[PDB]
Amino acid sequence: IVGGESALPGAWPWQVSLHVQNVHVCGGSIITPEWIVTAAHCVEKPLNNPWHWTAFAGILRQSFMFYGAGYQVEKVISHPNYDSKTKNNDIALMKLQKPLTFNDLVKPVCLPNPGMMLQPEQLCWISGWGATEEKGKTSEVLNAAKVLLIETQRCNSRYVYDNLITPAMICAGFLQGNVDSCQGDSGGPLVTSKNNIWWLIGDTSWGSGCAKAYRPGVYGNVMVFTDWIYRQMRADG
Amino acid sequence: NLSTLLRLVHVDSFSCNNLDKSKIFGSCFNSITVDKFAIPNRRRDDLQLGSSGFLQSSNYKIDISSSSCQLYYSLPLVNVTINNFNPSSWNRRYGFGSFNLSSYDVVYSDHCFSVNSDFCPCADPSVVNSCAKSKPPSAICPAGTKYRHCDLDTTLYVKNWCRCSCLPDPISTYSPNTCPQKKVVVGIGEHCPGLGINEEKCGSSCFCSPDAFLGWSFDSCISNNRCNIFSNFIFNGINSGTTCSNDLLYSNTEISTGVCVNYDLYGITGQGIFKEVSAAYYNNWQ
Repeated sequence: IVGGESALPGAWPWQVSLHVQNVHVCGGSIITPEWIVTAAHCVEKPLNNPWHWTAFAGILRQSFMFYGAGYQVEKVISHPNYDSKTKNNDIALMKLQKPLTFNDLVKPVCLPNPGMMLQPEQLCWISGWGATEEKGKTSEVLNAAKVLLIETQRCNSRYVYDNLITPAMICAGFLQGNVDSCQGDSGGPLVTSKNNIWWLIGDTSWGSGCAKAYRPGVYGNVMVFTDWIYRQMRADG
Repeated sequence: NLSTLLRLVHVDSFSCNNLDKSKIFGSCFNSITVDKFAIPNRRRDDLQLGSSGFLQSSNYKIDISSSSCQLYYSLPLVNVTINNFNPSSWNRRYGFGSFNLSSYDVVYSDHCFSVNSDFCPCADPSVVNSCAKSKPPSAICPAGTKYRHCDLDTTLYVKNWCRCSCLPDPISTYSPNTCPQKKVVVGIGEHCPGLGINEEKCGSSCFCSPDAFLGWSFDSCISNNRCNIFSNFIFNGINSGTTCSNDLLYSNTEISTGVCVNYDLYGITGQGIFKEVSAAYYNNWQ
């Protein structure tokens, strides 16, 4: 997050950070208290053995324990049609072995129903634990920023990406710069204000630097993969 | 003399701002500054007293809090020419030519851009060598000005992908802050420093293409076989200076012979009767 401010302890209970080898690598979001929605590029072959994974919830500053007080991941389900060259279909699901009962500052986000009729220049918000300005370290405190949704046709311009965005993937950010996520902001909850309820419609997959001109943010689209999550949840139970 | 001025010129409309037409007949002023330029037929309505048009923001701005009078007159099309010269300094430095347009056509500006001294629409060719996609032309910029800002960045798998600033054009760019060419508005009695130059068609010495200059148009100014030219009269001060008008003492300029009337001939006052007579004893100073 570049150009943002520190996130006050309000009500944002849809950000779960995954920790492996006692260090933070990638985050994620939760929709139901039985799964974890996160990116799929961190679930590669060297990142196997999901037993060595923990999840933290309701934790702003990442210092409250040491190799303990977490939720162990039982199984991880990734999208079968995942490509490592073009980075397409970068959505993975992690299942927890704990009931995860609802408590204070614990409230998931509902999936977006088909046919939302979203505005072209819709206002959204981002959050995560990444660098500060450029090639920095993991942020100790939680920060948030405000981004806008740009069109796919304008994102496919020859001077921006030259037609490198799939129809099942969208772009969000500012073309002027100074508002972008750096390396380490994997996943991240991208929600918007509509009908007094937030909708998770974004998922960070990759990116070309941060706070750079003609290089907006990259956030996946879950409107096409919404049925896949329901299918996996039905096949699991 | 205002009367002779309006008689010898085909005046179409004479209106002023913050000044009355009666107090300018016999008074004195300190100085008078006059500005004139052609009136395009497309932007003829933009010459009103206060408007956010292209003329009043790119070519010449008319002040409202000053005593300035606007004069609209016409000129015959016989033995008339139009001079289209670019007052820009940095544009002609890189080899700016002429518009090469037909006669009886004027050039008006719609988007003016201001740049600093450290500016060069040219890139260092030693850096553009490691570029494969959207490779901009480069040449040797003269000393004293930095080269074009271009960076090498990889998005997914393209190693040789170079991006520069001012894309696609400085008129409508996605990041005006990164591009040094910024839009400027002319002030009271100020010219436009220069127009936008497309960096994709520039570049031996850095020579931009003549077709890369954008942000201007052209249109005829012929109306009823006559050309329209604007005129602005600005009066500095009132009831002062040494610039007066002869609209009072030269009222009749005709004398009678046979009746008695007063006279103020050359500071001599009195009354008497006149009579024509042939005299040949006067000199050039008597």
